[PDB]
Amino acid sequence: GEVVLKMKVEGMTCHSCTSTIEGKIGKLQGVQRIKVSLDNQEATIVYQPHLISVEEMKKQIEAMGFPAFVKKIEGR
Ligand SMILES: [Cu+]
Repeated sequence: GEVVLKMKVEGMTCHSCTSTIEGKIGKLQGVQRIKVSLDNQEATIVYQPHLISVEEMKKQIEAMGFPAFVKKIEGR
């Protein structure tokens, strides 16, 4: 099975930033599911620990401008 990463995000309080990241991340060869929230300012990224990595996720996310605190590995 895949692995869930939970990253707290700041500032992302609209559907645009979140959707944009959802698309961009969705594009990457190795992600399986993604759940970027805004309300509770937190981003779920669900990827396969082989194809892509935390750093790809964050580096690509942070690169947009949105700082993110990737620190939960609650896979199932
Ligand atoms: Cu936004």
